[PDB]
Amino acid sequence: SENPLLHGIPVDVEVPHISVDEALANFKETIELLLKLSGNRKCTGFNTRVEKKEYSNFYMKSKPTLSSADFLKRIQDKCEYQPTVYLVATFLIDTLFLTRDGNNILQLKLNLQEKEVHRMIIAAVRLSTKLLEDFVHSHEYFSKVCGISKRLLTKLEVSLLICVCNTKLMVSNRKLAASKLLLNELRSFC
Amino acid sequence: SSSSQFKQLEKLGNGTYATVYKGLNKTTGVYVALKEVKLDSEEGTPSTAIREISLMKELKHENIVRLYDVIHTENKLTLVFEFMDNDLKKYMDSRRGLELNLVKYFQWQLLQGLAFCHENKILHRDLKPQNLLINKRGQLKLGDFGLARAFGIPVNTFSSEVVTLWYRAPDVLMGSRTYSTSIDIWSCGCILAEMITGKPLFPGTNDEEQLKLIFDIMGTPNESLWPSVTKLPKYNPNIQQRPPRDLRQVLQPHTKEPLDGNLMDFLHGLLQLNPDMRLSAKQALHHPWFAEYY
Repeated sequence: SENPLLHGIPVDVEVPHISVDEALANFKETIELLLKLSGNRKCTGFNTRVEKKEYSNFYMKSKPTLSSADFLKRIQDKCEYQPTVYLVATFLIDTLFLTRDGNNILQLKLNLQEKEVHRMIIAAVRLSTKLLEDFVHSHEYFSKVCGISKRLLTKLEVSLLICVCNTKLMVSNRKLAASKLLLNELRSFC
Repeated sequence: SSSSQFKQLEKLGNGTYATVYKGLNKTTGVYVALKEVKLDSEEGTPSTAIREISLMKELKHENIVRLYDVIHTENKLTLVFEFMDNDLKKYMDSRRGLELNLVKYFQWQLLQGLAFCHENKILHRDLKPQNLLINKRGQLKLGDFGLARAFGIPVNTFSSEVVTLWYRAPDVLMGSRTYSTSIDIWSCGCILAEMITGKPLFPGTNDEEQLKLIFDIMGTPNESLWPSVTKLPKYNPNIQQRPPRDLRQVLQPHTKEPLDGNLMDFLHGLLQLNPDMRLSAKQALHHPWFAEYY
């Protein structure tokens, strides 16, 4: 069976004709809504301690030099990715934080905090490029763009990977579509 | 999913971005294959591991190896796969051309697995005998999806350097960055030939020698049968033409087994130079050579 987040999405849906700027905006707005949802709920959290330990890698003690929006601008200015990269990035955060219950109702799986956002963006973008492109930026280049050490970058890739690999992750047109459709659904409740 | 859940046994095989060990689930006592991927803090997570893992929950099929779990330890991800006794390359080395009833049965299963991938819009891109796993019961399953890639998706980059050279399609060798399912079908043709004779059909040592060997047997690209060939960067209209060779006369010397018209037809369906003319995996499954299985 499909990723429950796809329930209702036509199997023959077409790749969204979405622009880099819109892709980037949907990514940011998904994060903002997850943050909103996380303040209401006390979540059931992870199935294992393993996942909890990986997830703690996202917590950043200090306030980032750049806001989420500006950080995303810096990444795109330096990397020049296709919109597909951010759509997949958005779906990765979608599948980490959201599921649907027995009645196809969207549910928050985990609490997102603001101190987790900066490192989450780094991981989701990096993992996304590796799922999508035959050639990606060097580990050195990407690290410098994100202003972190190569060691941290590796740690973040693996943390997100461990955290989502229990869900259905296969890149497909319906997952590309879902990134925008889930944002619309969340948008409608907030 | 704890590290201590699996006992590590003997090494099975080695690749660039992974070493495979035999393993044992300590609770069930059931064998597994432990694919250990080195994690270098300064180099990042290999793309091959990430892609393979991304398929683990979705590409479930009788002819695709199952990936059960992913375990992170210091400098290492272990991918826990179902255990398979052998791979085609070793099963053959273990003998070299296979009897035709086995050849057909292995080809059937390879194409069943592949049809399921293509139905999911996933290209394997490294089909070769080593990546075809076999067990005692004669089950064959596609393995090693490290190079696999979704098609129909807006990409910025392309590697015409995919697929092990011997199994790489001529349109790809000629610089095509727009192949889809046809890339795997070419490989399937080369595998079929290799099962029949026991020898790689086109054992190139480099890109140029690979095409030379392909054209020697299949003939040079004919622009009338393949107009789009002019769009490939490394296509050369000024090479001397060569007609195709008789495929049977090429193969027959290497096996005591009679190669019939149904089998040779099938093979010609997989090994067309023009990628557009290759059989789809679904078409191939319903070719007359597979008649008996219905």
